[PDB]
Amino acid sequence: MPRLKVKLVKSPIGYPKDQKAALKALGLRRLQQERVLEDTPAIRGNVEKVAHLVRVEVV
RNA sequence: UGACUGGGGCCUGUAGAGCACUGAUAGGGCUAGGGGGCCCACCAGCCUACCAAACCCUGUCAAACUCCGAAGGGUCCCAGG
Repeated sequence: MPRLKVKLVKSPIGYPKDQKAALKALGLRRLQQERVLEDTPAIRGNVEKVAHLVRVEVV
């Protein structure tokens, strides 16, 4: 799977519980933090959900 | 095993729409009664740009109407986590 690279770039302060929890699923705690993740449809499913807080690249 | 997410299988009567049921409805057709002119009381008879059921056509309304009906949500299984 051509790996996904994600960066948290907006504060989740003010968004719903579940959205903050998807970030948690991903392992994104801090702002500007980047994580490299395999491209399974469950990984994608969550990143879909927090699309508006994250920029996404391919590796 | 968690929150959250992917793939499946059930359950549901809202948004929206509709008039088959319950009721409401504007106009026209068709047509019981009743009013009233022609008229005879021996009771019949003909007409009326009157009020008007039931029924049909056109046009619509409804938390306590529904022939119909999403997005979603609920739950169970397999996974990621």
